Amino acid sequence: DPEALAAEIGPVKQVSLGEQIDAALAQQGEQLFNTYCTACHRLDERFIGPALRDVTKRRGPVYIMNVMLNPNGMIQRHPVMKQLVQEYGTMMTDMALSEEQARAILEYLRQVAENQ
Ligand code: HEC
Repeated sequence: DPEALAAEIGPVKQVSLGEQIDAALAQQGEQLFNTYCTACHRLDERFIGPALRDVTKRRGPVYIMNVMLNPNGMIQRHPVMKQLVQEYGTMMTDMALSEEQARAILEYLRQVAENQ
């Protein structure tokens, strides 16, 4: 169970989502994605790392939060991230992100999956 494994690696164990996307939180997330993530990721194609538009359809939220917050631990202990390092070659590394920043980015990722 890859989401169970992500929760065991940490740091995040659980997330709170409302019934709908919080649009202001998603906008904050967009800005933070530009700042932290666009250097290596696109929404609709591979780049330095994988395409992200549908990551919330493919992966659980605790996985996505812990890749952002603890990419080194995820690469060391989570089989999906380890396979992606074999595929992509370069590594995602610590960005000194806080949980609230990562939760905003996750909100943005939920939004772009809806935008299609
Ligand atoms: C280049 C230096 C990176 C930065 C900046 C960010 N990511 Fe990344 N990410 C990168 C690669 C090369 C990979 C594959 C694994 C590896 O380390 O080689 C990834 C992977 C992800 C994943 C997993 C995707 C999956 O299909 O499971 C996610 C969810 C992810 N990256 C998210 C993400 C976000 C939100 C970023 C900004 C906070 C971010 N990454 C930065 C390379 C790079």
